[PDB]
This record gives sequence, C-alpha cells and structure tokens, in this order.
Amino acid sequence: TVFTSWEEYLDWV
Amino acid sequence: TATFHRCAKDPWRLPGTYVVVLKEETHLSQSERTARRLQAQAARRGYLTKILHVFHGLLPGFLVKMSGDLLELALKLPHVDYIEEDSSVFAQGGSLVEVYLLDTSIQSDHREIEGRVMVTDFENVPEEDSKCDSHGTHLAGVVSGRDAGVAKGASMRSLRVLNCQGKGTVSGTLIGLEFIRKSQLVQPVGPLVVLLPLAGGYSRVLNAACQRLARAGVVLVTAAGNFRDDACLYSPASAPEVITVGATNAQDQPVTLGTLGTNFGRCVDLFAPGEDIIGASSDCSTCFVSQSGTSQAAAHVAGIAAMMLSAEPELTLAELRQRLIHFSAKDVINEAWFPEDQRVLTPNLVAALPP
Amino acid sequence: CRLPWNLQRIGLPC
Ligand SMILES: [Ca+2]
Repeated sequence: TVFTSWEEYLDWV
Repeated sequence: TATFHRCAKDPWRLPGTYVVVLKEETHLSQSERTARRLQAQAARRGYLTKILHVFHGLLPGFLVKMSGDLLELALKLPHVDYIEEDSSVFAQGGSLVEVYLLDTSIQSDHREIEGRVMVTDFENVPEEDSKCDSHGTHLAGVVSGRDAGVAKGASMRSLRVLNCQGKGTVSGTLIGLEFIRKSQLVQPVGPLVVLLPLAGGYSRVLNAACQRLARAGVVLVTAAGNFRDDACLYSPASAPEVITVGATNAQDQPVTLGTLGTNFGRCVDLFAPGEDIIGASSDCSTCFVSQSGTSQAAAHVAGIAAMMLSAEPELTLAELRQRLIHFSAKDVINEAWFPEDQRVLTPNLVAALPP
Repeated sequence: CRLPWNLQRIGLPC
C-alpha cells in the first residue's frame, strides 16, 4: 500500500 | 603463481569480461603497460580485446572484454596476482558524516530526502533484460528521511550501480568504490559511511576492495543477503572488516521473505529492523511505502553509525564496531529459526542507539 | 508520539 502523505500512513497504522 | 576465479553460483556468472588483479604495489604505468602487453599478445594470436577500465586507488588492475581462450596467457603476464570473471550483484544528528549509497537511481526531489541527497554523475549499470528509482529512494528515506529517517541530520551522496531491475556487476561496484576513494582524495571531508544494499556470490576482488577501503578509515555497512543462507557465501557480506547486517521483524524473529529470508552465520555482525519498514516511495514526491529486506536493516545501522561517528569522530573502525555491539539489544532473537549448527555462530544482537 | 515500530525499537525519541 502506497500512502500519498505522512498523515495518511498515521490514520492507517 | 596467479589463480583464476569465477562465481560458484552459475546463473550469476558473466563470461567474456574479466577483472585482472595485480600485485598490491603495482603503479598505474605498470598496469597500463600490462594491459597493452595483453592486447598485443592476443592480437598476435588473432584475438580481439577491449580494455574497458584501468583500476587505481584501491587495487592495481584492469577490466578486459575478451575470450576465455586467453586466460592461460593472461595468467602468464607479469605483476598478475589473480583474475576474476565478472558476476552479477542484486538489490536486497549525523551532520559532519557523509553517507555514500551504491544503489539504483534515486528520486532526489522527494519531500522526504529533498536537499539531503546529492546525486553524483557516477553511473555503471548492466543492460536490462518511479519503479526504477523505487529501491534507492526508500533506503535514502530510511537513512536520513524527514519523517521516517534514522539519521535525519545526515547528508547523502548517491552512486548508481544497480539498473531498473535492481541488477549490477562486481566490476560496476569495483569502479564505484574506486570513485568514492578518488572523490575523498580530491576533496577530503570527515567520517564516511558507505552503504552497500546489494549482494552477489563470494568474490575475491569485491572483498579485497572492501578490505582496502576499510583499512583507509572508511566505514562500510552491507546487507547480509535475502537467501536464508550462510552470509559467508555472498559478497560483500563475507568481507571480514565490514559491518554485515541481518534483518529481524517486530516480534524479534528473523525476517521471512517468501521461501527465503535473512542470511546468518559467523559473517553477520548484528541485526536490525527489516520487516515493515516505512519510507520514501518514488511513486509521488510525498508518497510513502513499506518495504523489507537486509537492505532496510543495513540502512538502520548506516543511520546509527552516522549518529555515533558524528558524536565521536576520532573513533577507529574497531572502536565503532564495539559501540554498535555494546548498545545492541542482547539475546532477543529466536535462535530456533536458524539451522541448529548456525545458532552458536550467529550473533543474537539487535542494533540500538545509546540511551 | 506516533513512532514507527523500527524507529521505536532502535531507540529514537519521538
Ligand atoms: Ca564483519
């Protein structure tokens, strides 16, 4: 999975 | 007497191209005269030879594209130590320290590593048989990235030795390591941490070069390999004066990558996080992706060694290795994942920064 | 303090 922003990764994990 | 060597892993062999290694104290003029002697003796026997490159800095030698029929004769030349047939290699704080990355092309405009990385004009990749920059960008991200980076304050210099398919050559890496040495002699800087997130089969020449560069005061960090095998059968991993890094997961268990996984043995120095490593994705300028392998593991150690050397620049290579070991989490990895006889030989150490 | 497991494990402060 590729996250377009750092914040996107944080909501996921 | 001179000896001939070729990669034991047959698919990885690259015939027709040879690295002629000469005796330690051979001068550039002597090496050039030897390549011309070889070219003249071959032409006299009706053979077509091309001198691709002449080595000087680390090892006295030259690269030659020629028939194998000439090896017995090439072994008879003066100053010759050994001749190695070219083989393939595959992809697997910190302010006053420069990190050299020998890898694929990198996406330097990425908002994570923008400004931190200097893309050198160096390129030496074999022909292929976003995704092309993928491997290098992530490792540059792990080493110095703005959000997910280990040594955020560290600056990087990138060299291209791996193609879009993540493939390189022994000679390509040899020319690369020689370029670092020349750059250092032309404009000296401070402590250097060279990251090699690549591996091929055991190579006499690649190890010899890694030993000279190490003896020259340069720190060399490498991947153990993703072959679930003894790391002593792979180069540069088998080079003793190098920091060989294996990968472990979140559950202090060695990383499994399909049917394979991290390497082990008496050649591995320590281990570091290698499963689910978040870093820079070359897809877009702000993009992030999770990658795995002994490359990501080595990238953590490259970050730790940068921070450690920035804080204590006078440290000798032997002293730094003691610091890496002393600060590592001890007896945490599940030994039972490795083959029975490798357990006593494999060091149960997971890389960590001082508290 | 939302630090990735790897950065947490190697002992980086968040
Ligand atoms: Ca070692």
